Formats: sequence, structure tokens, C-alpha cells
Amino acid sequence: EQLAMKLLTYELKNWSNATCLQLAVAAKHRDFIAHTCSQMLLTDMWMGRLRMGRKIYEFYNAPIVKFWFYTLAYIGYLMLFNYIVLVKMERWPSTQEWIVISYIFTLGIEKMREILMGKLLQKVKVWLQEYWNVTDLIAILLFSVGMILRLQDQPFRSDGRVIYCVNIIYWYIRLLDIFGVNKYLGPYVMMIGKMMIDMMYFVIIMLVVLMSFGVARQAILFPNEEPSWKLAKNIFYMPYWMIYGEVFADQIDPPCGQNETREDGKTIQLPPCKTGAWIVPAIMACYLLVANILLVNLLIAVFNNTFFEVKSISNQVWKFQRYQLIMTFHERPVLPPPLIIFSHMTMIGLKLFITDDELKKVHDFEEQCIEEYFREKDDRFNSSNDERIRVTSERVENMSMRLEEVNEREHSMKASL
Amino acid sequence: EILMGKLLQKVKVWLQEYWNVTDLIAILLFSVGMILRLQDQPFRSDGRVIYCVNIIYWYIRLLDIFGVNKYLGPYVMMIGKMMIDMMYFVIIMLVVLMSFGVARQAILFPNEEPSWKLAKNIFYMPYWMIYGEVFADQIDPPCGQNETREDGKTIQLPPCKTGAWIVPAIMACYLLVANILLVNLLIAVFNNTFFEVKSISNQVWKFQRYQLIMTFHERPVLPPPLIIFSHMTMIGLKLFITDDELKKVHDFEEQCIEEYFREKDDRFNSSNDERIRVTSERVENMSMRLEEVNEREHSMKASL
Ligand SMILES: CC(C)CCC[C@@H](C)[C@H]1CC[C@H]2[C@@H]3CC=C4C[C@@H](OC(=O)CCC(=O)O)CC[C@]4(C)[C@H]3CC[C@]12C
Ligand SMILES: CC(C)CCC[C@@H](C)[C@H]1CC[C@H]2[C@@H]3CC=C4C[C@@H](OC(=O)CCC(=O)O)CC[C@]4(C)[C@H]3CC[C@]12C
Ligand SMILES: CC(C)CCC[C@@H](C)[C@H]1CC[C@H]2[C@@H]3CC=C4C[C@@H](OC(=O)CCC(=O)O)CC[C@]4(C)[C@H]3CC[C@]12C
Ligand SMILES: CCC1(c2ccccc2)C(=O)NCNC1=O
Repeated sequence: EQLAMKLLTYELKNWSNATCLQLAVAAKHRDFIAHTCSQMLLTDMWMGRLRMGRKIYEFYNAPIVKFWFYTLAYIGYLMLFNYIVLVKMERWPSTQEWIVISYIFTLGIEKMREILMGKLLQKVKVWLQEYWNVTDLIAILLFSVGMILRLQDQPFRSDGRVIYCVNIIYWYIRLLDIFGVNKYLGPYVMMIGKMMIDMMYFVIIMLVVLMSFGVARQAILFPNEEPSWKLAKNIFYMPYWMIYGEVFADQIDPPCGQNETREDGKTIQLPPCKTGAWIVPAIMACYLLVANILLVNLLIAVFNNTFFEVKSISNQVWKFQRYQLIMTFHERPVLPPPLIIFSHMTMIGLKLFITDDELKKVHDFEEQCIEEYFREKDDRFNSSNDERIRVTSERVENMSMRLEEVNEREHSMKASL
Repeated sequence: EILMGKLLQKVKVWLQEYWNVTDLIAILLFSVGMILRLQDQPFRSDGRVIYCVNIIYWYIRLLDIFGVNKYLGPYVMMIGKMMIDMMYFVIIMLVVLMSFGVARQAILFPNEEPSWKLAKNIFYMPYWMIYGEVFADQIDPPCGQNETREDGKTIQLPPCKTGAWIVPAIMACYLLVANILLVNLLIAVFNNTFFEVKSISNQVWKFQRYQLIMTFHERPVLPPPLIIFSHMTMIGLKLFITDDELKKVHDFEEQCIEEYFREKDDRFNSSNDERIRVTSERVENMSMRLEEVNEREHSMKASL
């Protein structure tokens, strides 16, 4: 095992000092990375120096501690954001909002720094591979728009506040990326992401049925109604909530034409109903029979069938992404985003080098491993039942012919004697 | 039972039983409640509330009693096992619920002092939406409009607020995720895990039967209410056998071992793989012998 670990990572002068892990990643060979040896090596790197001035340094520059510090900074920023949104804001921002804005601005600067680390188009193409980093940029742009709008006169400030309120949701949901590190959680997130296509295919049909029912209900009643714009809302509004247990029992089949004295009041004569008002309830049944009991159970069955395959694929993919996570957090500076401005002002390993004797030793070990592999492969092949049967049949055929030749020859001898 | 100088080892062994820890904790809470209940009025109701909260543990403790039944015990074990997956679901549901509640609270009530009600308001309404309550009254209130109503003078409502039409839309997406996406995933997880958990639970219960039986064999006859007399008085599994019976048992064991080895060898030698291997080897040897005779037979032709 130790020699395997050493072989997996060592500079190759012939191949541009690229270790086996880098080549496997470039080839996207998930099986190689998912192997136990590579996973153990990645875990060893994750713990950095601890693996359980110099005393401080080993703890400080380990990737795991940097990950924890970044996570804590993010959590604090999130807490401040919540406090800001809930409480009233004056004309000028408070200290908390200044801190939040500075954090966002520095994070955007750090994203630009990652972009730049004349090939810029290739760098952008590579960067687009990370889907999270696109939504992050979009959310930052929306936040900047909200900030610009919030500092104007009264008519715009509330719009800026609403922009903040809508934007907070993305940052609240971004915690899935942080959770990704956990063994159990990451695959769960991947499966959740995968199921959304089936969810959308269900949604289309549900939307069709809901539109039909809403249009029918709206048309049956309110005969003399001007177009306006409320009709489009009314179509979608009521039926959508019926999926979740609200049936509006008050206004299913109103009494309409009847005498309703009620109590503590004079008798009131209600309108004499309308033509074809008894068809709405019946329809309201069929819709509920379809949206609730038919499609949802089908979706459940689809999930059950897809679960196993999605689980396996997600596990392998997360084991593959571990390496990118580890290297990304190894490269990053120690100070969390709020204070990385100093690191950027200052701005303004994976592989271990080995001695010649060790290189020759590793080469010898590799050749020995190859020889053992081929010998074992041949031994397994020659012990297969099919090969043994084939050899037995061929040798039996040859023996039969030789036996016949001897028998015919033995016949000649009888005459000789 | 703890006492039946090794006391640390006894405690370490005792901690293995998870029920016996919660039992002690509940007893301590009950003692605290009893002490509080006998003071003046301001504390007596707090003691009563302590009793009311404590009763739940004793009501749920009946699962241990049910454990003896063949069917029930495995069910309890499976229920206990599924809670990890339940927790993993709960974390994500909590994240989504917090996001929705904070958004709803922030969109409305712009001029609101911090106080402490906000933390409640965030969690309160969204949690119940999972179970069929949508608060139809206060989804999209009419706000800015004329509402004469009846048996009353005309009342002019506030002119709504900016961005109040975004809350309903959000309220849809949340419901589309919490209710139809995560729950069905949890159902699928349960379906996949059921078989393995069932088998493991059956085996584990069959293992725990012995501990149950011995524990209740050792205990005194009188139930706990009257065990004080037994303790004041305080203040089998194996049968002994004769020598001849011991020798007989040893002979039977040796015979069983001999039969086991003989049957194992008989099964091994009748395998198809071994027969094919022997056939091939003997055929090869026969072929060589046939060739040797044939070459030798050629010599004889010259001899004749
Ligand atoms: C996972 C993260 C997002 C934590 C949850 C976010 C918010 C729900 C929490 C985080 C810190 C909390 C605050 C901590 C301190 C205070 C001040 C405190 O108000 C008072 O001091 C006045 C007391 C009174 O008059 O009653 C209570 C509310 C508030 C804003 C709390 C309300 C809810 C906050 C913003
Ligand atoms: C899919 C299956 C299982 C449905 C089971 C229940 C339905 C058959 C019930 C539920 C609600 C009922 C409706 C509730 C109210 C009315 C108004 C009622 O109108 C009248 O009879 C008076 C006017 C007239 O037609 O003369 C006609 C039946 C209808 C549609 C009822 C017919 C049967 C419905 C659709
Ligand atoms: C996930 C899919 C299947 C959702 C299906 C139904 C939704 C599209 C419906 C349900 C409730 C509807 C909302 C109910 C009320 C309103 C207020 C309405 O506000 C206005 O148009 C007046 C002010 C203005 O914007 O000019 C805008 C649409 C909205 C969010 C409706 C738009 C469509 C919604 C989200
Ligand atoms: C850009 C990624 C991240 C991050 C991601 C996972 C864990 C910790 C931090 C962030 O999104 N916000 C704070 N700084 C960061 O680099």
C-alpha cells in the first residue's frame, strides 16, 4: 500500500512533471479516483500535516482549517444579513450593512482573481464548468443593483429593500455546496438535483390539467365580466392550492337561490343561482381524482425506480469531486473573504520530489507488479472450465485417431504372425 | 443492578443499555419536579408542568415492554434505525423553511422593531404548511381596495405595499419542494433500506432474547412497588452432568466431527470442477503413454 501511495504521486520528468492523479483527472477516469488507495491518499492530504512557529504553521496552512474558517465567516455574514433584513433600515446603512457589502465586494474580487489565477477565453470556458460560480455572480450582480437602488430617495429605497429580501434566498440555499463535503449529504444533493427533470415532466401535465379546470370554473360563473387582467390570476390561483389540502369548502356549491334569514338580521333573498352551476362541483371531483392520486403516485414510482442508479452514480461522482475540492481549498489563502483584501494587496505541494534511487526502486516495483498481474491472469485463464473442456475434447479426438491407427496396424501384425 | 474496585467497569458495561440511561434521566427530572411542587404557589404549577412533560417518556417506554413480541421488536428496531435518514431530510427541510419564512417576514412589516417575535414568526407558519394548512385567509389579502362589507360603514383599507405580489409566487415554489420532492425521496430511501434493516433487526432481536430471559430470571418475584421488602431481606442457567454423561457427550461430539469432515470431503470430491480437472490430467497422461507405446510399437515392426 505504501509503495502504491508513493507511486501514485511523484513528478514525471518525461511527462511534464504530471502525477498519475492529474492525468486521471484530465481523463475523467472516475474509477481510478474512486479506488480505495486514491481515496485514502486524498484523505491524508485533507488532514494536511496533522494526519491523526512550526506548531502554529502546520495547523494554520492545513486545508481543513481554512475550510472551517471560510465556513464560519460565511455563517456570520448570513446571520448579519438576516438581522439586517428583519430590522428597520434608516436612510443611511448601519455598520452591519457596510460589513455585508464589503464581504460581498471582496468575494467578487476573489472570484475575479480565480478567473485570472491570451487564453482568457479558454479560462472562461473552463470556469463555466462550475455551475455554482455562475449563480454566485448573478446573485452578486443583483445585490449590487439593489444596493444602487437603495441609496436613492424614498420611492426607490423600498424597492432596493425588496431586492435584498429576494436575494437572501440564494445565499440561504448556497449551504448545500458547503454540506457537499459530508459523506452522506453530498450524494443526497446530487440525487435531488437529478430528480428535477422528472419533476418538470410531471409539472407540465399538472399545469395543463390545472389550466383546464381553472378556465372551466371561471367561464361557468361570472358571465358578464370585463377582460381586465384578474382572469389570468384567477385561473391559476385556486386550483393550485387544492393539491395541498385546501378545498375552499365555503365556496364549492354556494346556496345561491334560497331564503337565508340567518340570525340577528332581516331576511335576505339571495340571487337565483345561474344556469349550469351544478357542473362545477362534479368537475371539481375529477380534477382532484387526477392531480392528487394518479400523477403523484406515478412520480413516487419513478423515484423508486431511479433511486438506485442515481445513488451509485452520485457516490462515484462525489468521490471524483473530492480531489477538486481539496486542491481548491489547498490553494486558497488562509484569511477568510472579509479580510482577503490584505492578501490581495500583498499579491499586488500536491506532488513530492523523489531521489534517483527511489525512482529506480519504484520502477522495479512497478515492473514486478506487472509481471505478477500477467502471471495471475494467465493462471486464472488456464484454470477455466471452458478451456479444460476444450483441451480434453481435442486430446480425446487425437487419441481416438491414434487408437484406430494402432488397431488397423495391429490387424496387419496378426497376418504377420 | 449497578452494584449487583471494578465499579468503573460495571458502569462502562451498564452504559451499553441505552434505555437505562433515559430511565435515570427521567427519574432525576421527576425528583426535581417533586421538590419544586411542594413549595409555595409560584413553584407548584411549575412542578405540575414538569410532571406533565415527564409523563411522555413513561408513556413511550412501552416499546421496551413490547420488544418481547416476535413481530413488534423488529418493527421498533427498524423505526430506530430510520431516524438517521429522517434527520438528514430534516436538515434540508429546515434550511428551505428558514429561507421562506425570512423572505415572507422581510417582504412585509418593513417598519418593525427587532424584539423577539421575529424568530418565532419565521418558523411558525411555514412548518404547518407541510401538513395541509395554507392559511387561505392571509395569502394575498385584498389590502388596497374598497370593502363595504355588510351591516357596517364603508372602510378604506391600506394601499397594499411594494412587492407584495412576490410572496404568493414564492409560497408556491416552497410547497412544490417540501411536499412533493423531498418526501417522496424519503419514501424511496425507506423502500431501499427496508430489507436490510429487517434482516439485521430480526437477527439482533434473536440475539437479545437471551439477555432478556436471563435478566428476568435473576430478578425477584415481587414487582417494584413491593421490592422494598426483598431488599430488606437482602440487607440455574446451566445443568450439572455426571461423569458418564460427560464421556457420552464427548463421544457424540467426536462422532459429529467425523461425520462433518466425511460429508465435507464427499461433497468436495463430487464437484464438477474437480472431476473435470482429474479427467483432463488423466487424459494428458494417457495421451503421452499412448504415444510412447506407438513409438515403441514402431520399433517392433522392424523387429518382426
Ligand atoms: C442560521 C442563522 C441564519 C441564525 C438565525 C438567524 C436569525 C433568526 C437570528 C440570528 C441572531 C438573532 C438575533 C440575536 C439578537 C437579537 C436582539 C434581541 O432584541 C433585543 O435585544 C431586545 C429585547 C426585547 O425588547 O424584548 C432579540 C432579537 C435579535 C435581533 C435576534 C433575532 C433573530 C436573529 C437575527
Ligand atoms: C370519482 C367518484 C368516486 C366521485 C364520487 C362522488 C361524486 C359522485 C359526488 C361528489 C360531489 C357530488 C356533486 C355535488 C353537487 C351537485 C349538484 C347537483 O345539482 C342538482 O341535482 C340540482 C339541479 C339539477 O340538476 O336538477 C347535481 C349533482 C352534483 C354535481 C353532485 C353529484 C355527485 C358528486 C360529483
Ligand atoms: C409550479 C407551477 C405549477 C405553479 C402553478 C401556479 C402558479 C403559476 C400561480 C399560483 C398562485 C399565482 C399567483 C397568485 C397572485 C399573484 C399576484 C399578481 O400580482 C399582479 O399581477 C398585480 C400587480 C402587478 O404585478 O402589476 C401576480 C401573479 C401572482 C404572483 C400569481 C402568479 C401565478 C401563481 C404563482
Ligand atoms: C466561493 C466559495 C465560498 C465557500 C465555499 C465552500 C465553503 C466555504 C466557502 C463561498 O461561497 N463563500 C465564502 N468563500 C468561498 O470561497
